[PDB]
Amino acid sequence: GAMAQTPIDLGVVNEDKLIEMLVRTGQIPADASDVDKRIALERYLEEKIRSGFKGDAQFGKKALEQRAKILKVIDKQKGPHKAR
Repeated sequence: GAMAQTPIDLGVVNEDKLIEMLVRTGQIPADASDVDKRIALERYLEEKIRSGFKGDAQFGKKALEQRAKILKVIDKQKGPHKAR
């Protein structure tokens, strides 16, 4: 009854299996050493507060750090309405 599951260790032990699961879920890039592991670990446990854990992290170095805004083409058109 355990084919393929998320590592449910619930604590410190989970850090081993997190080497796969974090990167797998897209939480942290494939280029992630134990230097980078902290970023995804702190984030992981804290975001789990929405499902039942706690926070106390409030840190996760900007991995994506991408742009987010659209302009110029923000406008409506005016085609037909009523001929006859």
